[PDB]
Amino acid sequence: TEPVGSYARAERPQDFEGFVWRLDNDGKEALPRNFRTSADALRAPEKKFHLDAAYVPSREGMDALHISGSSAFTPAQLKNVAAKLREKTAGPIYDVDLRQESHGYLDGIPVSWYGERDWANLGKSQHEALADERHRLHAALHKTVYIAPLGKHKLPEGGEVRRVQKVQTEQEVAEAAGMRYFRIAATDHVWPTPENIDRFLAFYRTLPQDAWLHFHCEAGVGRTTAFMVMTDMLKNPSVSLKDILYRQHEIGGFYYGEFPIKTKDKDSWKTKYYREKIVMIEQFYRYVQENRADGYQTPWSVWLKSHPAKA
Repeated sequence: TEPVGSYARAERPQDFEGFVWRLDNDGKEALPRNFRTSADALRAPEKKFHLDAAYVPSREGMDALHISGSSAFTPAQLKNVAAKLREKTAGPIYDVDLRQESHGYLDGIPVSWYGERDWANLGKSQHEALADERHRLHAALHKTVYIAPLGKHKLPEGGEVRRVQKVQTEQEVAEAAGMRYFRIAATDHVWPTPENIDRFLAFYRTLPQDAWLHFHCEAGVGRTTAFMVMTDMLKNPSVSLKDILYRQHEIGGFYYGEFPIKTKDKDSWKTKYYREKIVMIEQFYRYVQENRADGYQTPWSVWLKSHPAKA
């Protein structure tokens, strides 16, 4: 049995092998889905979270946060994102890729290698995960591929088949958009790992004071809000858990505080990861508070080890 913060280690990777090239985006809209900025207005909280619609959260720090989120995108969409952001900042803009799934671009069509629940790379090390990705992205060249969108049973639905003539890496699409690139291989519906967060902490500490971080995952909800929240915590350790949590939800992200977890029969397996996320995000706030003074010297992983959370 796993200790809270590590429930995912109990799953069997061999049971979620990639099987299809998922279409990550149709490139129909000029912008990717769920695009938002810390420079945006708060909106009423969504019902599903049962929050207090009359509580006005604090904005201390938001203006200097220089953070944003979004779903996967097409090469064109990335340029439109980079253009909206160049209107709000002048510093270096970072495309912060949070996907452990192997994704890239086939003929410019953004795709990811999809296994049930999106765990085709479950258990792999970041190095391994990126090794799988270079490899099958190269193997797609000059070959016939079936790429498609998932309907709802999360199984393919239409799509198209073509012979691949161009193959690209997310990093290369970013460099074409004028953005810098940084990858943190995080598994899809779970609390990021100690490895993931240690890696984000080290990169965060070397950032130019004026860097702008653009986070994105597959749909741009869970993993991206998780990192947007830790960057909020990390950079405004002064403001309360409540405000940060209400804050990141009211500009279009997920609510990471406790709420009543409701799932479809198909998704019952998600419940524990929703509860585990609630516990770890408060433990991370606790870590921000107890090392903020110190030199965030001690990495999250060494601290987590001697300050375990409880379920």
